[PDB]
Amino acid sequence: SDSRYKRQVSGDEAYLEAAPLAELHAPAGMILPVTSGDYAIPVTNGSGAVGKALDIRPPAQPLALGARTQFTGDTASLGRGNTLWPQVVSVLQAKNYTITQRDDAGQTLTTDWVQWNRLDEDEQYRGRYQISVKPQQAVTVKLLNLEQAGKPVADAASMQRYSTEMMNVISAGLDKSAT
Amino acid sequence: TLERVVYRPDINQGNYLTANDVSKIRVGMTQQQVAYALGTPLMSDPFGTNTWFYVFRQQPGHEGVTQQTLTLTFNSSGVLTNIDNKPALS
Amino acid sequence: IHFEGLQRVAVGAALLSMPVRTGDTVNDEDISNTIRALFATGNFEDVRVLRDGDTLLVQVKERPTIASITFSMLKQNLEASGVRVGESLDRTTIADIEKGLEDFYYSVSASVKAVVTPLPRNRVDLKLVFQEGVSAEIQQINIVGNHAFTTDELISHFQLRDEVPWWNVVGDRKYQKQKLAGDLETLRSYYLDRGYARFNIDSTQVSLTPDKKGIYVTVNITEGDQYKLSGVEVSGNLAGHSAEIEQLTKIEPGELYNGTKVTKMEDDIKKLLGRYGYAYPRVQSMPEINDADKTVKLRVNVDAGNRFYVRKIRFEGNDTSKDAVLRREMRQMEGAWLGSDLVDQGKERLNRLGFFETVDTDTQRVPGSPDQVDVVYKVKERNTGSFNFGISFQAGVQQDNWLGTGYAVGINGTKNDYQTYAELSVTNPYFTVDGVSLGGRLFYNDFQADDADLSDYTNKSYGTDVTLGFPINEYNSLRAGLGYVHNSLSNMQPQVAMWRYLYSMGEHPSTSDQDNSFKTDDFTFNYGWTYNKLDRGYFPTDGSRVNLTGKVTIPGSDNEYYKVTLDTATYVPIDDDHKWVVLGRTRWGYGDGLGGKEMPFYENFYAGGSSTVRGFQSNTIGPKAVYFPHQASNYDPDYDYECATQDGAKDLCKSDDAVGGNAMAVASLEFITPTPFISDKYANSVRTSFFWDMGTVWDTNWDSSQYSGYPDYSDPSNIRMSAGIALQWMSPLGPLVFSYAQPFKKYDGDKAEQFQFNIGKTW
Amino acid sequence: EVPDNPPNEIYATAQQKLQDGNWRQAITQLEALDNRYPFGPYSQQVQLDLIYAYYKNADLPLAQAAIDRFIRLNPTHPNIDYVMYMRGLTNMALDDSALQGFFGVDRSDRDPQHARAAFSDFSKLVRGYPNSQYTTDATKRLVFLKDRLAKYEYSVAEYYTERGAWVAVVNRVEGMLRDYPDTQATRDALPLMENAYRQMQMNAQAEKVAKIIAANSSN
Repeated sequence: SDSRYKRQVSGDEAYLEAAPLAELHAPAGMILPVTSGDYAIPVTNGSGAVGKALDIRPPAQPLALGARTQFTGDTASLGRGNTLWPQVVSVLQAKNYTITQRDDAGQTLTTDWVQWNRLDEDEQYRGRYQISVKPQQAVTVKLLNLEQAGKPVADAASMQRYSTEMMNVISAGLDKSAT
Repeated sequence: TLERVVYRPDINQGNYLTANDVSKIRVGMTQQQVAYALGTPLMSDPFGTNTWFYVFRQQPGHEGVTQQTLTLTFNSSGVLTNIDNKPALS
Repeated sequence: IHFEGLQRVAVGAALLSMPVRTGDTVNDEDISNTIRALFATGNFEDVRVLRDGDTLLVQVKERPTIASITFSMLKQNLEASGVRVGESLDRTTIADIEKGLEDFYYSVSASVKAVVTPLPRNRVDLKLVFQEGVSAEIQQINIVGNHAFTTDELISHFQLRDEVPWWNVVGDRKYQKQKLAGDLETLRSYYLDRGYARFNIDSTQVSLTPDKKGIYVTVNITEGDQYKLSGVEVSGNLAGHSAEIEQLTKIEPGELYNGTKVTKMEDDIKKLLGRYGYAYPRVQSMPEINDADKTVKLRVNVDAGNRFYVRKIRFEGNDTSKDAVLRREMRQMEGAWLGSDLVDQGKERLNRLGFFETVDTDTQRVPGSPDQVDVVYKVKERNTGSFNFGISFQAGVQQDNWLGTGYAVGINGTKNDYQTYAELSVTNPYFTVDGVSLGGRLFYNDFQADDADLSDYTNKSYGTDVTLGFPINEYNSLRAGLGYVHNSLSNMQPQVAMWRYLYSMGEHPSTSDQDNSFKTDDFTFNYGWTYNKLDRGYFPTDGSRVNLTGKVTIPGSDNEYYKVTLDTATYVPIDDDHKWVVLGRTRWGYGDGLGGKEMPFYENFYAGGSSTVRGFQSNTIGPKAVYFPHQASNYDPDYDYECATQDGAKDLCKSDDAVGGNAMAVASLEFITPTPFISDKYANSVRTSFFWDMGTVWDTNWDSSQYSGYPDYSDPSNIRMSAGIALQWMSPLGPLVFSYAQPFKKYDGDKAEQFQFNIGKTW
Repeated sequence: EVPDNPPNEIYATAQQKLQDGNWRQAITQLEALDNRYPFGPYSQQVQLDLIYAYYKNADLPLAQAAIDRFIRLNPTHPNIDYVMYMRGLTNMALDDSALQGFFGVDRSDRDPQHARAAFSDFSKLVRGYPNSQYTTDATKRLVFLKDRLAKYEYSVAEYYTERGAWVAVVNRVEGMLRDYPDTQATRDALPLMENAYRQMQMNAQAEKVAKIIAANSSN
C-alpha cells in the first residue's frame, strides 16, 4: 500500500524513451510528397511534469454550500449574512489550529504551520495560510507556504487542493455553527 | 535446395490493362480521358513530377512473373507529353 | 464587430464559427452564409445580422438549456433519440418529440403533449403529459379485387391476421415499417410470382373507426392476366462478358412468368460481374408484354461500370493478434484489382483460423475516385487458450494464438511422490510464407514406484521430434518430420502380452520370478496429411476435416515398427448452414512391427473417456492385462497386490488394469441442437449436443495358444457404446466440456464415468 | 446498495472511500450522487470524480462516455483540459490490452484505432490549451503516438514486402511520407520502397528514393 498508484497513470512509462522527430531533407531537383498532416505537433516548450510525476488526481473546485465559489489561486472565495467576522476565528479555534500572527483590524489573520492529513497522499503535507474578509461579505483564504516531508512545493496542482482543503475546514466550521 | 517447390496462390498486382484498351491512348489526352477507360492509376508520381504508372503484374502458381509497365508523362497543363510502354521484363 | 448577448457560448467559439475576417468585406451573400453557419452551430433559436455602422451588429437568442425532463424505462426513449439534460432543444423538437413519443408508446396507447415552462437563468423546463386512449387493432382488412385466388388464400403473409381464435399466441397489432409495407410487397411478389404480369397496386385505403376502436386497410387491384414468358434478350456491356451471362438466361420459352427467377437472374449477373472486378453493375429488368400473344419478352439492361481496384485493406478489431496474422490469411492483393470470392475467401480462412468470432467483411468505396475501394475486416477476437490446474500437482496450458503471432504453444506437467512428467509443444505456422508450418515437441516422462531407492519398477522416457508441414491444395496440407524417443525399464513385473513383445524383441526375460532390465532408443520418421474445410475454426456449423498421422522407424534403431492413425470430423447443418447441425467423427488406428515385429507397448492406442467414448474411464476399452505369478522384492508395507506368491496365487491371473492394443476404432454421431431456453442471443459461445459414442481396441496378436477362459483380445467383436447429452461452454478460463451418457454396451468395459468435466481443449 | 443519507454526507463517505478505497464501491455512491441533484452544485465535481475513478478502475468505456458527456455538456472553462487529457489518456489505455504487457513484445501493429483517437484528443488538447499542467506530457504522448502509427504502416509495408506486394508497398510508404514524414519508421521504410521500385523494374523512382536516402542518414 504505497498509495502512489492513485496519483499516477495506469500504463507504463515507455513512451518517454521514444526517439525525437527529425524531418527529411529533400534532394536537389525534387521534393518530398506533400503533405496532409493531419498529424502535427506544434512547438510547445515544457515545462510541466511527465510520466508518473504528473498528478492525475481530479482537480478541486469545492465546496460551495448563497453557494457558488469564484475562481482558484493563490486565492479562495466564499447574498450573505449580517455581520460578525470573528465567527471565522471561533471556528478556527474550534479545530484547535495554532494561530501566530493576529490582527483584528482588517478582519485578517495568518494561520500557522499546523500540518494537514490525506489518505491518497504519499508522504504528507502542511502549510501556513492567510484569512481575510473584504466587504456583502466574502471570506478569502490564500497561502504562502508548502511542505512535503519538509520540501517546498510551488506547483499549481497541489495549490488548488490544499487551498481548498483549508477552505473546506473554514466552510465546515462556519457551515456547522451558522446553521 | 529448391529446384522445384509448392505451394503458392496467384498474386496479381497492378492496374488491369487488356492490351487493346492500351491501344485507346493517344497523344493529346487531357489526363481526364486517360482515366476514362484505363483506370485511376494505382501508382502515380511522387516526387515533384507528373507521370501515371500503369503496371500489370501477375505471379500465378510458381510459374513466373509477367508484368508490362506503361508509364505516361504529362505536362503542367494536364496533357500527356510522353508514352513509355515496356512489356515483360529482363 | 460587436455581438450580443449570448448566454452559454462566448465570443471565442462564436466568432470562429462564422466567416467574419474582421475588417472586412461587404458581401450580402456572406450575411446569409454567416447567419446560416451561426444557425448551423445549433446554439440559437433565432439570429439576426444588422449593420448600424461602420461596425457590424449581431443579434442572438440563445438556445434553451433544459433543466429537467419530467415524463409525467420512462426516460429510455428520451435519453436516446434524443436529449438528456443538456443541449439546446428548440422548436423542431416539439414537432418530432411529440410524434416520436406517440409512436414509441405502441410497443411492449396515448396522445401526448409538451409543456415548456421557462425558468430563470437560461430559459426552459419541459413536462410531458399523456392521455388514456385510444388503441387500435387490426379490425377488418381485405382486398377487393382478386377473383383468384380466394381472398383468405391471398393473405398470409408476414402479417396482419384479422382474425380468429383459438388458441392463438404472439399477437397482436401492427403497422408501417416492416408490417403493412413489407406485406404489401409480399402480396406484390406473390401476384407477380406466378404469372400475372403488369400487376400494379392502385394506391391504398387507410381509415380510422370514428370510435377509434378499429383500423381498416384496403388494397385495390388490377391483376393483369397471365402472360407466360417467351425468351430473354440481354442488351448492354461488358468485357465480363457474354457466354456466362447468356448461359444464365437459358430459361426456355413456354414457361409461365416468374418474378423471383427474373430477380434471381439479376443478382446472379451482379455476382458474376462482381467476381471479375465490377462491384456496382447497375442492372434492371423491363418485360415487354404482348397482348395478342400469350407471351412476354424480357429486356435485361446491364452496365458493368468501371472494374474496381483495392486501395487499402484494413483489419479493425484485433487488440491482441498482430496485423500480419489476418493479412497473411488473405487472398486479395492491396494495390490490385478486386474481385469477389477472393474477399470471401479472406473471411473463409479468417473463420478457419478460429482465432476470432465473429469476423465480418465490408466493401466500401473511396471518396473522389470511382475506381478505388477499401475493404475492411472487423473481428471480435475471441479468447484462444485453456489453463488447466489440478491437484499431487497437475498444470497444463494451451495457447493457439500466443500473444501476437499465432505461434501454437502448449505445456503440460505433473508431479507427485511417484510420477514426474513434462511436455512442451511449439508449432510456428507460416514459416517463411505460404502457410509452411514448422514445430518441435519435447517429451519427458519418468516415474518409479517406491523410490528409496532403486528397488521396484522404474520407467524413464526421453522424447523429441520436429515436423515441417506445407500446403499443396488450398484446403490441403501435409507434414514431414522426424523424432527420437528413449525408453528405460526396470522390474515392471511379468504379464502375457508385454512379454510377448519382449520375447519378439530378442531379450528373454526370466519368466515369472521378479525384475529384469530393458533399454531401447528408437528414431521415427513421421508424416501427415491434413484436409480442413470448415465453417469456422471452432463450433463448426458446416464442413469436415480429415487428419492422417503416421510414423515408420528408420535404421539403425533398436525398436522397428510403423504406426498409422486417422481422424475424421463432419458437420452437416440440417436447415440452412446454421442452428440445427448433425455432426459425426471417427478415430481409427493401427500399426505393427517390422521384421520379426513387434510394435512396442509404449505405442498402443487406448480409448474411452471424454476423448474417445464418453461415459467410460480413460484409457480402458478392449485390452486388459493378464498377469502371471511372481515374487515382489517389496511385498506388503500396507500395499496389496494383484498376483504374487505368498500371498499365494500361481496359475496365471486376470487383471482389472489395462494395457491397450495396436488397433483401434471409434465413431461418434452427435445431434447438435441450440442451447435450451433462457438464451443469450450471444449464445454462440455455448453448444449443446446429444451424442452416441462407440469404439473398441484390440491387439492383432492373441491366441489360440491361450485356450482359456481369459477373453479374446484380438477381435472387433463386442464394441463399446454410449448415448447421452454433452455441452461445451466457452469461459474466460477456457472451453469447458461436460458430458453425461453411457452405456448401450460394456459388455465388460470395466470402469465407467457417466459424468465427465474436461478443460480442454478436448475432441 | 447506497442509502438515503443526506446528500452532503454521502459525498463525504464516497470522498474518503474515493481517496483511500477500492474505487467502485465509492463509484456507486458517486453515481447515485449523480442521479440526485441533477444540476449542481456537486454535479461537476461528482462527474469529475466519476471520470477519474472510472479510469483508474479500468472502466474505460464508461469513463469515455462520461468525459464525452462532460466536455459536450459544459465546455466553459477550466477545468476541461484535465478532462481532455483524460480522453486521450483513456483512448491510449484502450491500446496496450494487455498481458503483453509483461514481456517485451512490440504492440506497434495490432489495431491502431485507439492510438489515432488518442492522437486526435491530445491534439485538440494542445492546439488547444498550451498552458495547463498537462500539455508537454500530452505532447510527448503525441510524438510517441505518431511514431507508433508510423510503426503500423511500416509493419504492413514489411509483410507486403515479404509477399511480393510491391505496388501496395509503394502505396503504403508513400502514405507514410504523406502522413508521418518525420517519424522513424518512414526513414526505415524508405529502403522498402526502393526495393519495391527496383523489384518492379522501375529504376527512375528507384534512383529518386535512393537519393532521398542519400540526403539523410538517421534518425
